[PDB]
Amino acid sequence: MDERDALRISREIAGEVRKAIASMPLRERVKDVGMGKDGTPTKAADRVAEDAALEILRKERVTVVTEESGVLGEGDVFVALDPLDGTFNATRGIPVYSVSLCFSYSDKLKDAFFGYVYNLATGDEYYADSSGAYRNGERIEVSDAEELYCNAIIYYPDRKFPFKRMRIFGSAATELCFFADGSFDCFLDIRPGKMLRIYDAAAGVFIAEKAGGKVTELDGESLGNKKFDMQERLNIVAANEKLHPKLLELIK
Amino acid sequence: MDERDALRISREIAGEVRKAIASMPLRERVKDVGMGKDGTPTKAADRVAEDAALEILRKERVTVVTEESGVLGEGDVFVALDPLDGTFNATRGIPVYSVSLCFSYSDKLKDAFFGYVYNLATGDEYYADSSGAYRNGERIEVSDAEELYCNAIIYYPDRKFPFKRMRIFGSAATELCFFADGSFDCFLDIRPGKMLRIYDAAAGVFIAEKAGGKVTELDGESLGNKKFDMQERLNIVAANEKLHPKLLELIK
Ligand SMILES: N[C@@H](CCC(=O)O)C(=O)O
Ligand SMILES: N[C@@H](CCC(=O)O)C(=O)O
Ligand SMILES: N[C@@H](CCC(=O)O)C(=O)O
Ligand SMILES: N[C@@H](CCC(=O)O)C(=O)O
Ligand SMILES: N[C@@H](CCC(=O)O)C(=O)O
Ligand SMILES: N[C@@H](CCC(=O)O)C(=O)O
Ligand SMILES: N[C@@H](CCC(=O)O)C(=O)O
Ligand SMILES: N[C@@H](CCC(=O)O)C(=O)O
Ligand SMILES: [Mg+2]
Ligand SMILES: [Mg+2]
Ligand SMILES: [Mg+2]
Ligand SMILES: [Mg+2]
Repeated sequence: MDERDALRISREIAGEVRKAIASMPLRERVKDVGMGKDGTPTKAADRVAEDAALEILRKERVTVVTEESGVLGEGDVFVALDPLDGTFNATRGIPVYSVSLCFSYSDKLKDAFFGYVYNLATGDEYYADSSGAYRNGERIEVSDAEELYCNAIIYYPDRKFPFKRMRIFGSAATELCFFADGSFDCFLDIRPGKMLRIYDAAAGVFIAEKAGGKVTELDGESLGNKKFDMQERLNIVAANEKLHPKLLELIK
Repeated sequence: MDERDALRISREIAGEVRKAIASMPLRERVKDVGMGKDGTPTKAADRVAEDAALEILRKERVTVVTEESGVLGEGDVFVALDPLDGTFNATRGIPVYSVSLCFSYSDKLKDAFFGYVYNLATGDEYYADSSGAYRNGERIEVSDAEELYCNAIIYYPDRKFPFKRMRIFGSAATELCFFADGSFDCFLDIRPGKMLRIYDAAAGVFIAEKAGGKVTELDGESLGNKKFDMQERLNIVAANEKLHPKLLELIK
């Protein structure tokens, strides 16, 4: 499988997940239907999105790591799949939720070759491959803001901060793309518990890096050894290379 | 003018503003075109939204208080208008931005008779009149959550808080409606500077109250005497009756 295959597969998944979610009324979406392998409830919306995505991925030689059903398959290409990132928004009809896919040539983030995030409510498509990062077919890149007085997505502000704006939209995959395309100057997830899972973050991280972003753990450490399994957890500090070290200093 | 008139006028305005914004590419939207009477830049998106709204409002016997052009007209019905609440989102193609209208029989919030917030990106329509609060023609009411461990919209978290989720979408008018319909359990704007202006908040406040919400200033004081002018500023604490006093204690 190469990056062109992955783009084709991701688009087919986006089309099916979008159709499955769009037809589901909110009351239906909101219902709990089971306990996910991640340890949080699976909503009906999560289940139909995942079934639609897995029906396509099952035909490929992959090992899938996905929120509700866990680790499936034995293939050599690993796929971190979030079939519905921003479930809370989706169940409320708040239009910021996405299907997220990151393809890697091993079970580690450093071997990623493709990242894809599709906003299921707006139809915005973000992806990245060896040729760069894209939003709806157009090349994107992170902003060049150098000052802490900037536009930040941050989980969570717990002290007085110097940002021009702080936002929290409820969908890390999409928000990492908001950072990738320069809509926001940085993305931080500095929650002490380390809450992000590999499938929440992997595609956005890859897309943001291809867009020129520096993206690391809390202390500036590489994300390369983050594993595609259910146990993996991440904090994230993401910004252009000039702003990034100022952020690291700020959160100390 | 009564609440039936206000609904008709608001829908006509929503239709025109929506069409004006939808046809405007993001690069165009993001351009500064002037200094607003509120003291912040008017974006091209703000100007076309306002021109479209004012063209309809000029035919009514109203005094309009609006962000970009300030106080206009001499009519006895006061209208707090935000042509485009969530301009930052609109210029980035983030689908949470609205036109907001609150009609009052005096220049004070306590005399409001109609509130209307229309999401310009999704077409969601919220309004409230003497018959209650509505989302897309269906009656709504605030949630019944009693615990601080709840889903909160908050400007801004600056300390450790006990919430289940914290969100900040960048559109107070819309977010107050997210609270009105029970999507979130509370809405707080506790920024020390007191940043909200009357046209940002008035419609969402009115809609949230008609939906059963208790909505007050920072110390529990009534919002009834808030003025429809450019100088007015607001902090907001909004929740159902049971949760509201716990929030007041929490932020002390
Ligand atoms: N296949 C998806 C999206 C693909 C694309 O963004 O071109 C759809 O038709 O909804
Ligand atoms: N995304 C919202 C509606 C907004 C839209 O699709 O334009 C929903 O949950 O359906
Ligand atoms: N805007 C998407 C559809 C999104 C949805 O229906 O939820 C498209 O072009 O197909
Ligand atoms: N003109 C706006 C843009 C906001 C921004 O890009 O941070 C301002 O700077 O207030
Ligand atoms: N605001 C009206 C119609 C406006 C429009 O369709 O653009 C409504 O939602 O019923
Ligand atoms: N809000 C995005 C698109 C979202 C949607 O179409 O639902 C925009 O400004 O155009
Ligand atoms: N979907 C909305 C339009 C949203 C937009 O044009 O931004 C409607 O019913 O007209
Ligand atoms: N089952 C979800 C629902 C979200 C909510 O109501 O806060 C949870 O408790 O996490
Ligand atoms: Mg789950
Ligand atoms: Mg998910
Ligand atoms: Mg302005
Ligand atoms: Mg405005």
